[PDB]
Amino acid sequence: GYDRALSIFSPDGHIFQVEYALEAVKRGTCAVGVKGKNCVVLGCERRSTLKLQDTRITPSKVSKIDSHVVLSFSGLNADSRILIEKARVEAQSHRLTLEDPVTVEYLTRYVAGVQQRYTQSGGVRPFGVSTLIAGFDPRDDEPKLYQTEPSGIYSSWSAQTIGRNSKTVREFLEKNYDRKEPPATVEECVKLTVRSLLEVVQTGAKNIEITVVKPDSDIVALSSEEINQYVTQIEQEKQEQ
Amino acid sequence: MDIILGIRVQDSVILASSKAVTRGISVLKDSDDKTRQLSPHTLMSFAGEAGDTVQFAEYIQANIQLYSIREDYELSPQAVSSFVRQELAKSIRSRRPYQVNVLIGGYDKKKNKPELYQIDYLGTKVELPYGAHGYSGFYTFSLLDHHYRPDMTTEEGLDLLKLCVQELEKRMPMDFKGVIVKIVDKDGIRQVDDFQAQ
Amino acid sequence: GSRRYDSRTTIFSPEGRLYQVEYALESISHAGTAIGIMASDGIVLAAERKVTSTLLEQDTSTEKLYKLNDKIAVAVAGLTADAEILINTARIHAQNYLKTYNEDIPVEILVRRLSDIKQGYTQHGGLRPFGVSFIYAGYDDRYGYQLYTSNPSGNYTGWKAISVGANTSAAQTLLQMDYKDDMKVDDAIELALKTLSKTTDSSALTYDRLEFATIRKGANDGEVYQKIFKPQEIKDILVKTGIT
Amino acid sequence: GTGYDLSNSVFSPDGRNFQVEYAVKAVENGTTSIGIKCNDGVVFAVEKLITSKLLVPQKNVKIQVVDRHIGCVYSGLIPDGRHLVNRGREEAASFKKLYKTPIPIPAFADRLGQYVQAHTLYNSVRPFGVSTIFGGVDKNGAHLYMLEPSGSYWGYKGAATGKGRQSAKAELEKLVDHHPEGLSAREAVKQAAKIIYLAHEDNKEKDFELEISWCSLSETNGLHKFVKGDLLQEAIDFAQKEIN
Amino acid sequence: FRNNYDGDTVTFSPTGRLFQVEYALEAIKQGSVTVGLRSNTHAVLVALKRNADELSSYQKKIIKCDEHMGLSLAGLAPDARVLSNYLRQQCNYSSLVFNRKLAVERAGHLLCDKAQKNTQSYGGRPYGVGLLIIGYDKSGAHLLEFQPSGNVTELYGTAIGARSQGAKTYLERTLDTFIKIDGNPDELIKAGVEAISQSLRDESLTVDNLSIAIVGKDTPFTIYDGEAVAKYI
Amino acid sequence: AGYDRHITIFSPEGRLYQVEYAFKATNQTNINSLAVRGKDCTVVISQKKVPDKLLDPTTVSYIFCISRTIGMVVNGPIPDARNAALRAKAEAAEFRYKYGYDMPCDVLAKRMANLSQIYTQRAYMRPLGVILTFVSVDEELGPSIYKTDPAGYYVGYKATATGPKQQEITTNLENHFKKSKIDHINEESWEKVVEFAITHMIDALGTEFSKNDLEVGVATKDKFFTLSAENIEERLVAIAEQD
Amino acid sequence: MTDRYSFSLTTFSPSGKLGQIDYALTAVKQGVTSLGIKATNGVVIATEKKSSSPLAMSETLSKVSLLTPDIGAVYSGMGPDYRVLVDKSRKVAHTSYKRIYGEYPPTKLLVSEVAKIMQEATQSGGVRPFGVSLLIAGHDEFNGFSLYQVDPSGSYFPWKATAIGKGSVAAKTFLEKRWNDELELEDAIHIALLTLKESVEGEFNGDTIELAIIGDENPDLLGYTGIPTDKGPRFRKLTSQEINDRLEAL
Amino acid sequence: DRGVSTFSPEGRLFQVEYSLEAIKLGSTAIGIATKEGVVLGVEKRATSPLLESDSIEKIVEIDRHIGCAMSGLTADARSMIEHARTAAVTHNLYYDEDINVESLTQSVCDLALRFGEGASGEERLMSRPFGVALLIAGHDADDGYQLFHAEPSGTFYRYNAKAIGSGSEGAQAELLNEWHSSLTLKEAELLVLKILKQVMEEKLDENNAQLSCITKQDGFKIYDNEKTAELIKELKEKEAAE
Amino acid sequence: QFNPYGDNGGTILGIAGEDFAVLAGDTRNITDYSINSRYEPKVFDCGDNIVMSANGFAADGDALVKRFKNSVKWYHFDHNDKKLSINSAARNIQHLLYGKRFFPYYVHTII
Ligand SMILES: [Mg+2]
Ligand SMILES: [Mg+2]
Ligand SMILES: [Mg+2]
Ligand SMILES: [Mg+2]
Repeated sequence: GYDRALSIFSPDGHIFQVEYALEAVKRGTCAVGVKGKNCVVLGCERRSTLKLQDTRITPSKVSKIDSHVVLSFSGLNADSRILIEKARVEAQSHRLTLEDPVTVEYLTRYVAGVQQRYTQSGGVRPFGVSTLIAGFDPRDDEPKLYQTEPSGIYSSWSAQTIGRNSKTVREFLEKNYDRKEPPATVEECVKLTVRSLLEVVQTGAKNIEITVVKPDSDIVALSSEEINQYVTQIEQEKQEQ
Repeated sequence: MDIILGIRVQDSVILASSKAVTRGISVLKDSDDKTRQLSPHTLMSFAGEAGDTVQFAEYIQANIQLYSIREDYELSPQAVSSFVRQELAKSIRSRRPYQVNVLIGGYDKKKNKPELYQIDYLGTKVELPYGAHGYSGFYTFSLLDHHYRPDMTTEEGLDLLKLCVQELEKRMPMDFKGVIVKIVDKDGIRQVDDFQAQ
Repeated sequence: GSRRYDSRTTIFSPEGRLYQVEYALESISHAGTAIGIMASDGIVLAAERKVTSTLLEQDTSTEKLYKLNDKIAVAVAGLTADAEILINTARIHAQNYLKTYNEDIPVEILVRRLSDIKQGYTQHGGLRPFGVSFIYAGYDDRYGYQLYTSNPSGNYTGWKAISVGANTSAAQTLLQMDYKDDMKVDDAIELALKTLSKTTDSSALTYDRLEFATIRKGANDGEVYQKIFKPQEIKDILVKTGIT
Repeated sequence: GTGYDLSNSVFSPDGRNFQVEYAVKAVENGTTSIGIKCNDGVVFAVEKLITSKLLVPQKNVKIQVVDRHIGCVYSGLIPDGRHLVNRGREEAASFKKLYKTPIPIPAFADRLGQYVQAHTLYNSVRPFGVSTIFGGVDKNGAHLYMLEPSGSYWGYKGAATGKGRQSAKAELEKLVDHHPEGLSAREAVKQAAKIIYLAHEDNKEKDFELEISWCSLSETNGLHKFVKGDLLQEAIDFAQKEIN
Repeated sequence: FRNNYDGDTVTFSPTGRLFQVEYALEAIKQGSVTVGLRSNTHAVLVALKRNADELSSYQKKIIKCDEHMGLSLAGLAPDARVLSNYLRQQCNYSSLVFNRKLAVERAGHLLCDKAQKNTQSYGGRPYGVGLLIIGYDKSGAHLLEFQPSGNVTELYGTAIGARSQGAKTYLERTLDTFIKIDGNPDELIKAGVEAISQSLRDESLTVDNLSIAIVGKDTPFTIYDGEAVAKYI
Repeated sequence: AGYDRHITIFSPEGRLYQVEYAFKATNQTNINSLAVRGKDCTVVISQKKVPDKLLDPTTVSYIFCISRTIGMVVNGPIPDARNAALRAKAEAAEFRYKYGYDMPCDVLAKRMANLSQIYTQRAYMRPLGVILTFVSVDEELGPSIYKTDPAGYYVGYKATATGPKQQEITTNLENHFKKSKIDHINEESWEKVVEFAITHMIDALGTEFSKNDLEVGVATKDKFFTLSAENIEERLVAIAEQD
Repeated sequence: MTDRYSFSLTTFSPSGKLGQIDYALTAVKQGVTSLGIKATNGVVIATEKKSSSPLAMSETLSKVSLLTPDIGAVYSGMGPDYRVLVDKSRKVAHTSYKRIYGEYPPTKLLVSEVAKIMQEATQSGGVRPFGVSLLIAGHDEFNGFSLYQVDPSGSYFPWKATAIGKGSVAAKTFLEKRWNDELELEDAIHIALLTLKESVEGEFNGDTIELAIIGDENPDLLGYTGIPTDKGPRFRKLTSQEINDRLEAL
Repeated sequence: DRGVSTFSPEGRLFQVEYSLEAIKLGSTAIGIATKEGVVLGVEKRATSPLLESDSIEKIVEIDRHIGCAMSGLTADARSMIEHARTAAVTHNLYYDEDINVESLTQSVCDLALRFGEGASGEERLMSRPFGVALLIAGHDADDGYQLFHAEPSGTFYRYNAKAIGSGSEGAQAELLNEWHSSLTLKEAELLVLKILKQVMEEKLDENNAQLSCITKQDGFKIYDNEKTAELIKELKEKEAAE
Repeated sequence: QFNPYGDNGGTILGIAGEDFAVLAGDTRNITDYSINSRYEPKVFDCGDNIVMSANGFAADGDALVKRFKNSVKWYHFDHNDKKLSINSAARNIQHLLYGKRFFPYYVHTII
């Protein structure tokens, strides 16, 4: 019944609702993604306003879409669930009608499509979410990483971050990421990821989470102690000169 | 009709499924796999009306795959068949029902017990030691009544199946071109590829 | 025509906030406090009935503690009438699930579904958000005892202990201060009441001003149990915890 | 604090609906048109402002027939009155289909009445920018009506509306005094041409074209017909002769 | 006043005016000129086509509705597409159902009624285009002028668009000459290019610039552009 | 913004201005009307005012026939009155069809009042600016007066009056019913109760009437009808040979 | 046409207030006093029949309504809003309950249904909230006697006794003084009458007062006999006379 | 706050004029039409060195004989292409022939003014105009090589050359001077690469600009990096030459 | 019971020459054993140099002829007065026909 046109042009040619959507992302907790030679690694920060949290059950930021693709995000947590759910459904539908799981670019093009539509359909407001989509196309070993924003726009990245203080972590990555030779290890790619968050987190003993995707649906997340070992070896190394 | 058989031993569930695809006067294929893996530890076989048979199986498959990804969790076999039964029970009062009888064999990880569920196209579910759909039953049930022990091994269970398949190859008017057998146990789903000469 | 009178409930602020959700959250801050604390052997829900008379029927009353199925219950803060609308649909989703799967709905699935309904009103339809916050207390055989919060935004999170409504700042620091992980349930009962004693705006904290419930498990049974406390029992538990 | 005149269905503090009052303005601004009820029929005349030599004479017809027996003439926003007659034709056919008998003029009047009134009920529509003079001969007499943008309509002995509305009513009132006897079909045609000529005094700077129609039990069989040729020229001349 | 009463077409001003409609009429004035004129045997449409750059097409202003009827547009071109498309359907409907060629007088009534619907309902907008409709039906030559307000008038000749006031005065003077051009197409078009010339501060009307269409007695509606209009410049 | 004055929502003091203004519109005709109950009938009187000499006086009425038994008089503008009259006739017809017995006066009133209450609450509908007085001789309740307003309010009256001079007439009758101590007019023939009403309308308003200044509707067992000028002329003649 | 108002007309103001609910409650505040008191063997609802003219017949307008043969309602606020709330309450008692279980709903559940109906006027597109507060009095086999208040917010609470409308603050004080858990029904009627005299300006008798009880079954209002397990309605609205008897020995 | 399809007193639609503003902020796109093919060139404009500059698709295939370039809010173009590709493929199905470019363009532009409610029209579901202009280039047997400029205004123009985006007013004045009816394909490929180099902020390498053409023989082709790389190499030489 | 289909007889012939084409048909319309008309042409000119016959049930025949003729008209309107080539027309008709796949036009048709 309700179809009022919420996302509209203003005289400077701007669509204020989509720009305000981006502002919501800007205040979302920071997410980063970097790709290696044989892996993509996704990092997120955790908030510490209140931390009497049950981390067993609380929704984590890195979500599986199919068994070979993941999705992290920055912005409104509620809105993210409406994309993750839709994208998971579209993944199964693709496997059903095509007899092959989604390519990472396809799954991305799809999410972006959804985000865009919410910016020119009556009665609905844009998603206050930006995403990083990572994984491996079926039967491929060449890693993929994509970014979408509320406007419906998307593209791939060697590495990228979104959310609060993402200028700082992107800055770090534009300096410290060499495309001539990307991180060759799982380990040396995870290290490059922790390093970039440490420019924003301030002690990520339990305020940093990391997920490692590999070819052929090989996805595992690290626990505190495993990540703690990285934080340790990074600041001890940085100490001396 | 097609042959769909299932037997729940002690460590696992064994599913035998005829290989033939007959349309009218010709056998169009003798290597047909009348099965779908629904999750790592749950397997479904199916026989029935032409198109419906696969279209339903694949549909159920996608729906459990979706559930697994949404919950990062594999449903219990008991829950999968309950879902399947509802789908069929819904289907019967629709404009055009799915005419598909299925067997659902799974290994439950909580209870550490194998389970075999038989559901016909009407939505009639029951849990059994052994089951069959269509005419298969009329031959095999009596033979299984005799030779079945609840504490049989996967090896003994396969011996007992070999005896059912022989009885059917003897008395069934139709050449169902042998079977494809699959085992469901705690370590997942595997196929006994050598049932032609074993 | 109509455009003149539209509050546009589902729009972003220049700061990327949702006015209506924030003012709804502001609304909730005035509502009586609810607390949930999860121990190893059970969960506690405690809540403050905001405004009472001596003529208010204490027994046949429910305004903060509601049952959803046999294993899940909720503490409410905010608009009671809105909460019941959401509570009923929740009770139904739990039953659809049982019908489909022949198993009791896992707490998270219930919480997500309910929160997804909330997020809806945030993003389309141009209706006002539900002015309600929920503490969910549940048990399922996947994650054992679980505690969850949701608010008008559509966001849910999991907790070891939490509070919603008035004075959550005061309450949240007090809980963070005295909570240990290997708490037994009778410790958690005691802590919940203390925190409420310390945040109230009333003279003191009498039994008529409280709603109290526990999800336990009679140790010689092997199955879960929900106990909503009758007005008399809350007066008993107030004495032992040392606030007569 | 005001703003009472922006939406269509809003009552002002003194009880008025300003949009309908503004609608009337567009009517008064329009070309002048009249109706005369005689002793067995009805006459309808309208002024037609010739802006230019380019307008084709005889061609831009303003009077509309509804069914076979009803004539309509309207002053104001021409496309509105066209739309109103469209609804009037639908209403007349629907009535005939069910009841066989062609629609009575009182019956018909209310059909327009109800529909026009219904456009002063909601802000999502605007009122009609026309006043309509209509009538015909039914199973018991001739009937003449006029309908305001408000939805108001009454039976008239004579009716007038538009730019020349005030001088016309004066001429009309005269006739009602001289002949309380009647006034024939053939006479009122000439008398309408006069009253249009006298009312053209207001739109004097532009040249005009007269258009007459009638529905008479004796002269047209109780069917609506345009006044043409010899009888038209004879009434134009009667008007010219009596303008001096 | 003005300011407060122009947010949509559902609102009257205290004067009694529909401002959204009058702003629609302003799109016409802002649009490129076009001229229409008929004798007793033919009816002509002449149009000055407008380009963006000097590297762009001259956007076409004349549309065919049926074999016996067509129109010229001045204003919002997509709206003239919406309305001609509707008019095509009505012409087409008449041939198919009644085996009858739609009367030109009636096409007017149809357009008016369609335009009017947009001027009374919320969330709508008036049509932002003026139209000149020519046709030869069962009662001879016809020319119609259509306004976004719903006002359709039958004239011998007229013009709409930018500077159209010059052409309109010319025709008012030439009336008695052109009304009698019965049986010569070529001479009636000559008098239509001459008429459109009273509306030019711009420049010479060239081959890519001019657009002429004709219908009548023994001629189905056809459009001329290019060397087709060479002999007329 | 002071928009709480344009649609039917609550003002901070808890009032609905649009409802309040709709009452203003009822008086805009400047027609006074009253209703009284006989021994076995009910009569309504209304001022008939024909300002324009060009009007056909026979078409100028604010008294409506709803059914064979129900009559309705309206204080308020004519277009909203006819809007209300039509609904009422439709509602009354349908009652009979569905339920197999004539729609009772009070029930029609309750329904019409329920429709009004809706325009009070649903924002897109404006109230109808009219006050509706229903009359009949009910087969179950006896002779009946029932009145509704833009508020959604409705009640039954012993007698009632409405219009700009509602109050003069109301007090006039208030007095009569105390001296007479009964809550109706003790008279068998309706012609005498029609007179009684015309009389107390003169005495309250302080004006004289000709047959063309009044409008009269009468309800009896099984019929509701309106008097012509000649039927009133008989009534005006009768009053004048005694008072 | 069409309800083009498909958006809420009740929204949250920066302070967290729901404007339209607040203003609805204000309209209730101006409403004529009504009250309800619960005894050990019955409940009583009472209100003042404020007559808008001495020419009106106050019987033709009941402020106290039967909802089910075991449940009665009374209100303070806007009459018309109450009237259509009574029709909807009656209907939902059949559609949502009687036509399902062959018995009438218990008091709480029906109350809850009305509460739902009000809640929706607080959220649905294009409506204002209901301008009334309801007092609902009922009996049912398994819960016994009960009294409930329903606010324009859709919020409901159970009471031992309370009043709403005008002098409610005075009355709630008056009622706290006089209530105990040992009251017989006749005693609560007596208290109800006294509490209502405080708020009543003009005449105070069985013509200007409306009073109803939820007592035991009246096997004599049933209308039939022969079915021994139908004793009839527990709701009885007292007569003009019955009220005066308790006043002549007040 | 007025309606969306309100008219300004000047006699133009508010939302359609503001969308045109959104377009000026967009990447530069240039189309040049010869009698040997049509050339499409765009500015990639990666917002960071970390962005993989070839995941930027501002030139898309519609059919084997129609491709387009976009400029503005480029997510808005996704559904315009989906409809265009469909229109073409559909037309082929019904008629066993290639859709006319002028017809494909007309079809795309019909979509553009559908931003209403269904009230007083038909059904017009979509809240705001598109924030993107299109350059539609192709070939058909009736009119040979064609270049069309598609707007959110519903109107579309045919051009010998056209530029849209941030450099649009400067780049156009340049095309005005260079363009003549006898231009070869290679001459147009260079001209596109020249004018992009000028209006772009960045130094034009084969990474922040993309080239494509549609000829009747080989259809619509995107130029891969190596081939574009060697055409820049050749422009530098020919510009240093004089 | 109402049978929506009838048979009007007739016979049509179409021969494609090396640079020409002919499509012929008899002028006889018939029901059962009665004659209806001795001159009722069923081979039609549709412009763009395409001739067509839809023989069989005469009501469905005229309906199809009429619908395709209108396809021609609307092709010009939609595609800048392009000629509808014979192969295009054929495909167009396949779609007109299959459109009624579950209530067929009871006609063998030749262009
Ligand atoms: Mg008048
Ligand atoms: Mg209202
Ligand atoms: Mg309204
Ligand atoms: Mg072709």
